[PDB]
Amino acid sequence: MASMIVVFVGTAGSGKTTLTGEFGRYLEDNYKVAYVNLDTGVKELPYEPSIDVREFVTVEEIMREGYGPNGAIVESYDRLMEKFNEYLNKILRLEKENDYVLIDTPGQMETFLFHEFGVRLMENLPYPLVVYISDPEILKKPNDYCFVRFFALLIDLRLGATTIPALNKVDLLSEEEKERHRKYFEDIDYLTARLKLDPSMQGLMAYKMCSMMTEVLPPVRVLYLSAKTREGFEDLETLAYEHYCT
Amino acid sequence: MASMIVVFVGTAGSGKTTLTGEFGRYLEDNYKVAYVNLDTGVKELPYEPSIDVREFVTVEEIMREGYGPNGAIVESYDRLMEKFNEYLNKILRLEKENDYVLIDTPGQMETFLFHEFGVRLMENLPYPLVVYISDPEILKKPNDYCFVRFFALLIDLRLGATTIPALNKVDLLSEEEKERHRKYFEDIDYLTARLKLDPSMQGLMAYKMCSMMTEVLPPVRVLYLSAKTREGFEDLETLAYEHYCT
Ligand SMILES: Nc1nc2c(ncn2[C@@H]2O[C@H](COP(=O)(O)OP(=O)(O)O)[C@@H](O)[C@H]2O)c(=O)[nH]1
Ligand SMILES: Nc1nc2c(ncn2[C@@H]2O[C@H](COP(=O)(O)OP(=O)(O)O)[C@@H](O)[C@H]2O)c(=O)[nH]1
Ligand SMILES: [Mg+2]
Ligand SMILES: [Mg+2]
Repeated sequence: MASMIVVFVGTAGSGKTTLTGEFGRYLEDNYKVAYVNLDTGVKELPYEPSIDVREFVTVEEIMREGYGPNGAIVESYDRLMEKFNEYLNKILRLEKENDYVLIDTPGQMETFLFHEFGVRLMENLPYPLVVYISDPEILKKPNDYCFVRFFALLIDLRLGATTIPALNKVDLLSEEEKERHRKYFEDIDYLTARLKLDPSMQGLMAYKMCSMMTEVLPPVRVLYLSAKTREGFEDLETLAYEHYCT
Repeated sequence: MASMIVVFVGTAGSGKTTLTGEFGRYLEDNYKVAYVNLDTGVKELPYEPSIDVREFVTVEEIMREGYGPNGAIVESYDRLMEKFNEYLNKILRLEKENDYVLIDTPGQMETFLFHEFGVRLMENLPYPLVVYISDPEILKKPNDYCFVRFFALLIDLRLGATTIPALNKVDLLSEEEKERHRKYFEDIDYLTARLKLDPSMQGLMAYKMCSMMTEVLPPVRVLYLSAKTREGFEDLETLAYEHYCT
């Protein structure tokens, strides 16, 4: 009815499948929800998918053809393209009968960013919203913050869909960490400022870069989520609905 | 002696291992050369590596512990971190006894961009040069060009190493294709110009972005290489040496 699509994008250990699971249940209180799994090499799902590409191809079976692991992943998404139109249509249909279609993407994001299947699928859905989750562990140095927010800018460019930067597993944060990440993230002044202290080509090649005063809506609002405590779920829901309007 | 390190970074089908192989042989005419393989899930190497992390861990063996393919790749680079110092030192030593250390990276670049092993290793080598190869197939639309050159900008930010944008397998190009890619790439005027024709949020969110007039050395020189004809090898060699100076 409301027909929103939310695509979770992240690398290994970001926890996006658990998030897709739990954020669904959260939504299943006030909304009809659909689950789509595009990962051909995930062992188990904590939700019940209306679409599961493992039903057509899996990485493990393909490897049992003599493919290397890197080669079976790529080859698994080559075979999916034979069922491109089907899935696009499976998805478009689901989107007509639901408030939310949650799309769980390949564990290796480059399989989604670089392969025809993921790229073309995206191109052909109406205004999908993308949520890019990062493992807060990566957030050790000041450049790490600029990168996260640049990567989300690309995903946007590559998939042509608004992309929301998010940290997940924030329940594991000491709260000092919690303190530290927000500062760099929300206080654009703080971040840029700090980037000068680096006397290095990367402290120097990395400062002119966080040009917030650029683009349009230069700065993006970073969500902090937790599958575990349902932190930030209402923000995301508010962000979905609001993207659906604008 | 000259001690240069060249790190090949690219996704599946970009051909970087074949490139690392052949560009070595090309160098093995006028130089001493070392090969380092950081990919724990590659089936076979066309070169003789002085360092091979498959000798310590492989993705396939790890999966035979009940790990999913996505989970065995990540777990393979977690175990490598136990031998971090060793490899750093293996590498630093090789770099002292050779003109060139060629570093062949994990087939999935995010394993290199997001995992501690790849990120920390990079941080700890002297001014390595990174070569980001893309499959020219991805080069279908005008935004595809901006993205390639943005991704290389990140790799730079993430790894803190100068990153050279390259197309590979250019021998497969019809020459019309060859015509088309260079125009978008080298003629900065052409590219930006074209990006306006898009009346879309992505033709609109994708134009203010290719800000060449920004950064420092805003525009980067894109190499066109071929393992097959040795196209562009002299450019790269010229680019290595020149990065070694500057
Ligand atoms: N503490 C905590 N753990 C989480 C959270 N989200 C996921 N996890 C755990 O992280 C691990 C990886 O999650 P998963 O969603 O399967 O990873 P994915 O491959 O990115 O989809 C699982 O053991 C989850 O239980 C979270 O918000 N908080
Ligand atoms: N025509 C052509 N084929 C190439 C070139 N480089 C690699 N290949 C082929 O592309 C395939 C994948 O190459 P490989 O280096 O193993 O892929 P990688 O996983 O990115 O390292 C192999 O069959 C190579 O023979 C090239 O420059 N030209
Ligand atoms: Mg998963
Ligand atoms: Mg390879």
